[PDB]
Amino acid sequence: SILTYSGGSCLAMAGDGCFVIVSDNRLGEQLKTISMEVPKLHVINESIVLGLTGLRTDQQTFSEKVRFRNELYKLREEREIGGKAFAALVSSMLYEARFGPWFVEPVIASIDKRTGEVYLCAMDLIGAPCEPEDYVCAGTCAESLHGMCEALWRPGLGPEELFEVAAQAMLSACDRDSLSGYGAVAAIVTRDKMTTRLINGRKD
Amino acid sequence: TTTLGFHFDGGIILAVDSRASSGQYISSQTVMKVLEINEYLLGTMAGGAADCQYWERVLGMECRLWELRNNCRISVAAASKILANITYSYRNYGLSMGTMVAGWDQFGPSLYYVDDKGTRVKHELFSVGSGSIYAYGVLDQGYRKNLTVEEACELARRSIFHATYRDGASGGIVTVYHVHQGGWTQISRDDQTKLYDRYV
Amino acid sequence: TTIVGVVYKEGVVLGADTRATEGSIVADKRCKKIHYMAPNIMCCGAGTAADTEAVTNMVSANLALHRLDTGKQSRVHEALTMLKRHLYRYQGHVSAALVLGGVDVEGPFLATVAPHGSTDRLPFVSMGSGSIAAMSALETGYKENMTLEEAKELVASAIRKGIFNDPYSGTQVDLCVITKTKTELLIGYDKPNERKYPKQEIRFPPGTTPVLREEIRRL
Amino acid sequence: MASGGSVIGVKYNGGVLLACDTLLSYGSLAKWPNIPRMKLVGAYTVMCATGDYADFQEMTTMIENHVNRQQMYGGGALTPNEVFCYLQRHVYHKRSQFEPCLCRFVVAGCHGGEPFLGGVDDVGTRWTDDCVAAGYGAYVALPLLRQALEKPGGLTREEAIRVIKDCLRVLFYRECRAINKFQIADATSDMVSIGEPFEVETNWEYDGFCFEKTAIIR
Amino acid sequence: MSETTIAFRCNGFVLVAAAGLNAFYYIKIMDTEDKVTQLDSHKVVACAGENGPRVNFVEYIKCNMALKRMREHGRVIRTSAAASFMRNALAGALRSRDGAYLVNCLLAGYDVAASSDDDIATGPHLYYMDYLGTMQEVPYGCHGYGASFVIAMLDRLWRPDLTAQEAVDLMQKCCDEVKKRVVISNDKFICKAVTENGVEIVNTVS
Amino acid sequence: MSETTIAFRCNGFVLVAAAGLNAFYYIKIMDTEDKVTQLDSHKVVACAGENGPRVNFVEYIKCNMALKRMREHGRVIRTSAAASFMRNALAGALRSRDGAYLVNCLLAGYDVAASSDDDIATGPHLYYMDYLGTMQEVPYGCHGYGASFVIAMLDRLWRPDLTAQEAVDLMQKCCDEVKKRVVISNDKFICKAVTENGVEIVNTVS
Amino acid sequence: TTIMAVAFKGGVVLAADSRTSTGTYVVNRASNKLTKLAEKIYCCRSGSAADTQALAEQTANYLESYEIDTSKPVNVTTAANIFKKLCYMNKWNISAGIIVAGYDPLNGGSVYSIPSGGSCVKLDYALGGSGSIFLYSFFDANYKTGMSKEECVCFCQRAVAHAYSRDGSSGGLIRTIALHQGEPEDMTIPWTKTPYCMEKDPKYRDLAVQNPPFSSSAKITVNQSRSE
Amino acid sequence: TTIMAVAFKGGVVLAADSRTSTGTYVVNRASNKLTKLAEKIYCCRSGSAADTQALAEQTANYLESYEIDTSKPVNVTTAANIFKKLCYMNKWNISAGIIVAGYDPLNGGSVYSIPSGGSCVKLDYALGGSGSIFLYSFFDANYKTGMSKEECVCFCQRAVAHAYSRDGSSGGLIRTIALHQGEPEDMTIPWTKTPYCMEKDPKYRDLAVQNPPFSSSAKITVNQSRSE
Amino acid sequence: SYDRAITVFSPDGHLFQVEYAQEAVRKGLCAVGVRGKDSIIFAVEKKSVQKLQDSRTIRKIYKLDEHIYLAFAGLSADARVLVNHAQLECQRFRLNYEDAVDVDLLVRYVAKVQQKSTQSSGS
Amino acid sequence: WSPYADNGGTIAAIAGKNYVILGGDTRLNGDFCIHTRDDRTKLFQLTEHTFLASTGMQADRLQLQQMLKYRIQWYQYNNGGKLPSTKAIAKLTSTMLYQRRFFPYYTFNMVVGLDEKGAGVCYSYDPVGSTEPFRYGTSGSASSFVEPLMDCLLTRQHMVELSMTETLEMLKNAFTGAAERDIFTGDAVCFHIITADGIRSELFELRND
Repeated sequence: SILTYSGGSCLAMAGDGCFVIVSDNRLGEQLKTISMEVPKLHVINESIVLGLTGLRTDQQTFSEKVRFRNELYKLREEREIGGKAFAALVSSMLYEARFGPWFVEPVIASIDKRTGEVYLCAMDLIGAPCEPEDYVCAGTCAESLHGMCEALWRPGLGPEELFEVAAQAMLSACDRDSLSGYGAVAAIVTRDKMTTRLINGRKD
Repeated sequence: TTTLGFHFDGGIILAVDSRASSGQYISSQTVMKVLEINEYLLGTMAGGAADCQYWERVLGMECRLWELRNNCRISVAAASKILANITYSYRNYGLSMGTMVAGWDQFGPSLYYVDDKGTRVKHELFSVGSGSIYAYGVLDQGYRKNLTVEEACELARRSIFHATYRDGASGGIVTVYHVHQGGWTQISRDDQTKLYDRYV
Repeated sequence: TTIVGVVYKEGVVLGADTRATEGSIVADKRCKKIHYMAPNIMCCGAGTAADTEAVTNMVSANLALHRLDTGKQSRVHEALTMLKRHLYRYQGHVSAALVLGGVDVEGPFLATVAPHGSTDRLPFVSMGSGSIAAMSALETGYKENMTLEEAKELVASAIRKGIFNDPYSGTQVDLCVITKTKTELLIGYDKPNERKYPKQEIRFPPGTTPVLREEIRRL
Repeated sequence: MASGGSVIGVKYNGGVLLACDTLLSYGSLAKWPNIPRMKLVGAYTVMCATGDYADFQEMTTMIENHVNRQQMYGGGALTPNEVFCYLQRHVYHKRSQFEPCLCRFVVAGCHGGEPFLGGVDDVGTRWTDDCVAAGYGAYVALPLLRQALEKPGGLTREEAIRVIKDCLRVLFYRECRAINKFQIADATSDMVSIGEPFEVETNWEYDGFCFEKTAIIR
Repeated sequence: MSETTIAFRCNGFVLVAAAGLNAFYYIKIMDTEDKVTQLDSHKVVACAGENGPRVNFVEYIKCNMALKRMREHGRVIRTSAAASFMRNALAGALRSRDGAYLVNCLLAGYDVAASSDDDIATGPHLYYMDYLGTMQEVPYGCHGYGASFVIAMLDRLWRPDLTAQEAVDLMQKCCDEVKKRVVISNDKFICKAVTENGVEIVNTVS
Repeated sequence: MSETTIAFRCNGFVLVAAAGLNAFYYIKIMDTEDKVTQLDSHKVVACAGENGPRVNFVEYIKCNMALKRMREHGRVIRTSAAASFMRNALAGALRSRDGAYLVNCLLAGYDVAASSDDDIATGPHLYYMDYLGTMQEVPYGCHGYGASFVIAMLDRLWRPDLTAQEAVDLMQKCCDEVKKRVVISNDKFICKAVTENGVEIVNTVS
Repeated sequence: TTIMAVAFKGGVVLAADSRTSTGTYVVNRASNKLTKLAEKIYCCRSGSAADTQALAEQTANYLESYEIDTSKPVNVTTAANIFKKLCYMNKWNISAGIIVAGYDPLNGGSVYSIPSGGSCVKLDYALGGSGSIFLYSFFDANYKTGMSKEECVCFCQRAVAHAYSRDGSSGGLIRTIALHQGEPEDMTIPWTKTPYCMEKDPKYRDLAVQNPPFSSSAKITVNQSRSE
Repeated sequence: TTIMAVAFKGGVVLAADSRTSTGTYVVNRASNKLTKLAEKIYCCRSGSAADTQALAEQTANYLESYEIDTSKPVNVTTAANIFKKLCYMNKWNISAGIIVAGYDPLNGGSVYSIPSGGSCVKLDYALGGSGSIFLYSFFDANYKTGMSKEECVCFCQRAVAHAYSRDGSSGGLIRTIALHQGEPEDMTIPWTKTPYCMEKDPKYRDLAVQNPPFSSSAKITVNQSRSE
Repeated sequence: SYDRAITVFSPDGHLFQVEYAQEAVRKGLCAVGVRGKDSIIFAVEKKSVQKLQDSRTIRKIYKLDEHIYLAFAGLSADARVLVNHAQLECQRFRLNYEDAVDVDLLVRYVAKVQQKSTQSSGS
Repeated sequence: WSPYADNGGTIAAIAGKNYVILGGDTRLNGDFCIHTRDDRTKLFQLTEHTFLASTGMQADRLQLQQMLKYRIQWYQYNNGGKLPSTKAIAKLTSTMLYQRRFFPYYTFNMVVGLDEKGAGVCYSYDPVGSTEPFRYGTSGSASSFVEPLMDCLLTRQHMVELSMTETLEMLKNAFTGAAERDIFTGDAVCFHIITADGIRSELFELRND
């Protein structure tokens, strides 16, 4: 499969006026490992983080299109885009390419700066949104991420407990996956601050 | 999978990893990929796990009957032959195997490679499996005949380690065995992540 | 998916289950499958979610211009027709399947639209993977000039057949009720699968995960 | 390739009902509308199947003969549970030779005041339960019988008949290769009996089915 | 993967090397094709793959860079921009009618301050690319069947502070390992170095 | 055809040579496998192809010849009978269940009078064979991808009256041409000579 | 599907079953396969419902335009030709078998068959759909020219019912419409008043003797009804 | 092929067309598809002629042996079971649809259908071959129980003729045979005395108006017969 | 096919077929073996010197492999069969195990061929 | 027509110093349907200390269970009435699966039991019989999420002894989460706790949808 060629996984969870998003650091060509220092997270503005997985040429190209449109948005509109409009926009671009797709699967995580309400979205490769309240994930160890989060996640959590949940998840899931791994990077976002952490993991 | 072996002045080293990977999902990190056939011969296992374990167990049953019938230990030449002839006869039946056989009989250390088609080759240095293409890189720089036992165990450990670091389907614990005149000896097991910190 | 619709004496009831799946895993337990088309027309969707979303949105936008232009209320037939033209053009590549229901000056209207572009106006319909199970509740239980309450009980029972017998459908019933004068969404009308064993809480004391490196940024 | 459609069955307090229609098809052709598809096997047991009628005939012959011979040569009367077990072994064996029995069986019976009902599919899968079905029965009927059995303390004979008929009516409405003509067998008091064919009442007269409302072009 | 290429970056240079071989099926046509193409005064690219995609591709890069330098008074473009340009063209071709360039590249540059106003971090950069448009900065990288052997040696022996002489020895050993273990014959390597003073051929590496 | 073999017959000998290489896909496992197998005191066979068919095949020839020599008081079999035996087995396997031996062979013998009663023409004979069971006496012959290059050189340079020294030079040049022009690496050759006094390795030919 | 049209003196009758199916499962049991093209021209649709709905809609759009221009009622042959051309231009992309029939003052009642491939044939009756292959012999044996409107409605209802009793892919209601110089007359017959089914036909009442009891005689009598 | 058998009180009638074809071309126009299995048991063969000739020959060989052993005439059910088993054991290797019918003193006239796949069904009438799908409705509409021998021969002849007039793969003679307590009666009707064909049926005499002349009116009248 | 039981016990634990086989050995010409330090010597008696017998006489000491000889006494034709089986066995072993068969191994193969002929119906 | 069907569902086991706990769900799935919510064929007892647990195709697990049940009866008859230990049955089972190399059982199996020292063990197999002895194991539809969770809670490799009760609660939690997310796993779980004393069993409800 083509969505698994390059490797990688991403996960985002919500808490109470916070989220965490994590990605692994591996880039590959099927089983051959090219780099161990490629995190898949992109910061859009103070409020929005983008995760992309799938084929790396299309992650690289589709994030450059997102960046381009965002810059023009900011000059026309003289403001930052909100999490929900950014996701609707992303969706529109994936579906523009409905009969010849970008092989990416995005994970968007955001927070309304005013109301402190957290918006999560994940998309299939033609832009169908899946917007639950607990978590989202994508990439080569998404099956194994589901059950980690169903058993560790709980409503209400604050930044530091949400960070442990979300790091134990990513590590235990990457460790049963041959195409994602080499530890992780996590962004933790509140209305007030954005913390980043590089987490240690296995060297296989 | 990664396995290597080579022959030097003090005997033979075998080293392996312990991961079993469908291709995406990792089923185990604790496979024992060296097979103690008996107490003077070792196999290694690469390719299909069920195939290698059934046929080396069969091999071990023939090495034992030989020794009941003849009152003496079978040679490494003949052991590898029994196994090459089984693989040869199954050539058309889809087995998947890449084995080393190693022993120290009366003519000294012998290392063979034997595969699912019936190949059987004797030589002084081999590496088998998906990560072989990285192990040979490190192993060809460091290998020579007059290594000490400690230097040779380090060379093999560092070689498997470098394969686990770069190959998706190799990983886990690195195990090194030494085949000497007296039989064989498991020398070490070290998790490859703990080795990362030793070598950085 | 299990979507259902019925006509009753003064309007339409649409129903849906709420599980969305990727593969054989539940991605979202409480997804919303009943979509706005106009003040007096809603749509439930099955098929490929992206396609069902794109076409409904598009026709809902085009119906809105048409109401600003005409200054009249949207007709259910107009929606049905814009839907079918679009799906016909794409030869089922756009694989949306829809139950459409509304009420306009000519009374209640309920129809299905398949992905190749065929339509069928009928007094009761089902679609999606649990369509068969659902449809067996509807044929035993529909009658003419049902009251609102009977209609709601029939739609919910039809969705629950899907929920418990089709593996791709699950969680709860959402209804939508449409009448000459209002549209009323009813998320979680029926929740037949609540928790039993309250979850074991598993805790990680902060500082459980080893961090190599940290950076902070004040907003 | 005479083939039978749906079969359904349900347990009630005191016994079990099996039902099907009397039709063999060939593809879309309704070829024989007057075939009795249910077969009595021994003293306590009755079977039916969806699928290839030739494979059903062959398999029930083989079974009925084992059962009758065993009884006649001093080895007693096989029970539903035993018949069922033997069936599943033979289905499985044939699958294992790549010469399958292309049928799906439903088996019913009553021995020791305990009613049996179970299913066997063409690769050898078997299960017992309070309601079993084959064909479009599994998609159309089971949701109704299962809803019916939710009531606590189980079903009376009459409530089991009513719900069997509602399922029949839906099959007749939504299953292409069917007809409005059905039989019911009833296992109870350690014996099976097969009823005469009957028909169910259907509805066709809703206002939403009229010509003007279903017209594609006004 | 019949043509191995190799590159690594050290504190004050990049070494690049590529196998000379040009083949027609099993026949060796020649073993001295230079595949390490200079793009500008402080850039090279080693491409792997067929003559035709490979030449057409690097000629298109060269001409577009040359056109960017006169429409800009001869100002040297940064290595990271040349890589971004290369990447967009590999990616574009991949969704085009005529289809992808089947070339795999290693781009090596040394960035040097345009003017005094220029705040640029001055030094060597290496970029791995693939025919799909994957692109990644790296401290070393390779393509072709010899790639795995060399990558592991370099994981084992490469450090950032190698002197120019040690890094030639290491480049030499990586070429020998390719010869020893790859069945396709990569018998002769051409190796160039990219430094603050520009591109220069390394003669002792064969 | 990854393994080239070569042979030619001159007035009082046959030279045979075969490439040492054993490979697993693109990886060189070793380059010193002797593939020129001695069958008896005045016979050799160079086989080309996979280890497994190749070993099983020549072991079966050896054992059946050995069994023919004790059921006959150690009398040496003629080269043309060994070839006829080899041919019948290649041909037989080709119509068998398990299918053909995928080996290509060159059989070289020097025939020497059994007794005084024996009228046999005494000298060297070479036979080409293929995995199908084709068999043909020849003054020189080859198998593998290097075969065409060498066949033409020998059409150009081979004569019957070469001295042992000239024929080693010619064998050496044929091995160099294979190295120069075949992309698969046949880097090391083992070469043996079959004479009136028996089989002997030729060390200067590498 | 089973569709048909029949000419009588002064008009036509069109008839159809009411079933839409996915092969094995009925998705609509009350379709309307008699589609209006102009006041007195209808078609009977068979094949893909998506295709024949789109071509009928398109044919109707063209004829309404033409009638406004001309200011006259449109003749059947015009309907038939417009449709035919649509069916011919798209022959590789659709599955459609059509019958156009109608009344017009110039040529009276007329019937055109337009089968797959897009030919167009002008007949006294036409059959179509999967269920048609059961009615050729029916019509050969039982149909007559000279029938009145009432004979022809009744005959069509009885043909459809014969077809749909044996065709797995037809069933449900029987709809008809009669077109002539007067007002269009439509009729729908529910399955419970069908003039023929095998379920009610007395020669299929008694069951085949497939399941005789274990007996001491080769004589065959009755199906075993109760356990021994 | 069109084959059929019908029970009457006291006996059966078997009927068949006479054509053997390669698809498009008739290789034999006078086959005999009514094959004898014992004095009063016959079968009607459809499908591969090679297969059904070999299975009938084999079934006949077995029954003659059995009748010598038993010393009794053989019952129809025995013929039917022997054949059925041959048709079931070889189902993947043949193309055969068979009807066995016969008279015997114990059970009178009986008819078994043995279609492809090797089932065996005991009926009051059976249809088979490609031409069968045109006769279901015929029989549903026109067949009755209680018919005498003479009514049943005549009815069979008329059914076969209806079938073969519409089935490209049937045609030629109509052969029948009547089996009862008396002597076997065979009959062959030539195509020139067939009780039905479309060539002689008056509702198909006048030709469809596909080729009207170039005219100044949309009115349709007659086919153009002569150049202008 | 002939399957009679030939070698059977009789009333005191005697297998007569085996005894009479050993009688046949006692009538056969004498053979001797003698093991030195590093040489084995096989010596056999030949029938009787004749003018007519061929000077190049047939050998009654057979080679089984490059390093193993056999001499016998008894029915010379039976022995030729036995020597055949043993030559096959040595070559079979090279083919299955690459190494050359040990004498002690080859002896157990032969001895078991003799034992089986004392228990195999038909023979 | 394939000879293969996957009837779905999940099993899981955990060992500790003198007990093993074994769980399997009770749904039997068809094609887009459910045959029943109360199948108990996934777990099969072989001796009083040894269980077989299987997922995949149910008809295959029923055959394998019978072939094992008669090899085990034969061992007893040939061995003086004794039962083979858990280690022996596990080796027996591997041997037997390999032997259908060429037309394999579509089964993911576990042999679970006490060892000779009284401690739990679990052998997970592939379809042709490669295995090892481990402290925990899982297989089937939900196994790719149950397994990292058990890796996490029992080994704790990315962090800084349990009772029978704590272990039974962990498994109960793991099946509850599996049923929420895996659409082929549900209804109930049958749990057997194996100690030297004997075998305790306990049903446990799960989501019905």
